[PDB]
Amino acid sequence: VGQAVIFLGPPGAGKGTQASRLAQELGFKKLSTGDILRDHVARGTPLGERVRPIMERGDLVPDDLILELIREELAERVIFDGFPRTLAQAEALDRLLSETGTRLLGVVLVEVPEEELVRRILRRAELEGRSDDNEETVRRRLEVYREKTEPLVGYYEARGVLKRVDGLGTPDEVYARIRAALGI
Repeated sequence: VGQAVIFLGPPGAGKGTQASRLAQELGFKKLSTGDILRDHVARGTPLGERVRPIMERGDLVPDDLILELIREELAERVIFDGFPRTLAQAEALDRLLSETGTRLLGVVLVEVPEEELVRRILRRAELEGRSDDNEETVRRRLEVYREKTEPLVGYYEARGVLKRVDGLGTPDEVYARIRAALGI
């Protein structure tokens, strides 16, 4: 048996930091498909040498390899943050969880009013000296995020596993809501 949690949320909602905190506190392994592969290629592993050519040609790593890496990495307790990105990946992941006896505790969707997300992003940008974030670009990136994520929200809501959480408040307040939503 195992348990999994998936985190979804727009830039500026701080969902990654909450995933990292839930990971550290309850013993979940936070997976990063990108990190695992980079590590494999770095160390020149047999798997790394096989994927190197795909990466150099500018191709994307096939979903079957990403799901294979996740299977090689599943543990009793796992957190996904930044995956799935597509409906095909969501479907494949559900099959993998089912096959490995891993129960999906919930898909956390951190929700924040758009005006606050924009204020937050523009503030951090001003402070860090970034020049790529202006109101227009930020609102557009948020609209793209909404368009790409909506199919996943529908997929999980239909299965009764979506946990919408209020992301306004201190990190501690949002964290408490996530634990309550998950029941852990």
